[PDB]
Amino acid sequence: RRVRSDPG
Amino acid sequence: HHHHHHMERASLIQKAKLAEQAERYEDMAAFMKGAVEKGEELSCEERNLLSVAYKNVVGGQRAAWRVLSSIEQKSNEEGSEEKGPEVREYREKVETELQGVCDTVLGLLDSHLIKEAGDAESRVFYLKMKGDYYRYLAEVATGDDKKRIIDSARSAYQEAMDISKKEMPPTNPIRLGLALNFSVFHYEIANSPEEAISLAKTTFDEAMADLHTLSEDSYKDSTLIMQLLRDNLTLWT
Repeated sequence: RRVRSDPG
Repeated sequence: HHHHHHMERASLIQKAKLAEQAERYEDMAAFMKGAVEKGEELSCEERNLLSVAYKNVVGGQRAAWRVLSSIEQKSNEEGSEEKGPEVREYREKVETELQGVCDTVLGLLDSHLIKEAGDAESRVFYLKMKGDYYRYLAEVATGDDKKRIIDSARSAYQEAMDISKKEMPPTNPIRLGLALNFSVFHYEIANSPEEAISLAKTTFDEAMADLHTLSEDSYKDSTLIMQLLRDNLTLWT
């Protein structure tokens, strides 16, 4: 995945 | 009379902290699950123990599922049926354990945390987490089942968005992380790319305009998430 969400 | 029940809650919280130090995230999540089930709200630090524990458990499962699904797709292109059934069977196993973890997290949110949530930061935190874990189900579902999961996720995120827009500044990291994740939802899950780009752009720009008002610590939290919003935008544009 090159897309990223929130790492928190 | 509840002293023994308070001391059990505190033992679970402490063991979760220990599991976190030990990088034993399945234990950490079981402990935090027990603590949530004692009934009290979670502090900010306890919310983050809960979130860190399940984010690691489900992260390992999603990375596993993606690897197996990648292999299974290339194996339905060659006719390679000799090592055929095993890839499918094992993909389905990981997928079912993934769904069980998401159900556990969703059970905690809907039975305990979202309803008993005191302030507004907390409601946004849990509502965002609800959207995330439906989103994680959506990554493995197909068809109309996938579309029902999408509806639940969109619904949780939108309610977190409404509260965060009224209650928090554009630079708030929880608001920023919510918008980032909602925008990922739009492009990768709900096939709403225009809504994803528009949301990621607005979130980045409105945060950018207030960065000069922040302390060094606030500024570092906010800009770290702004780099992810823009990296996504680079990839989506």
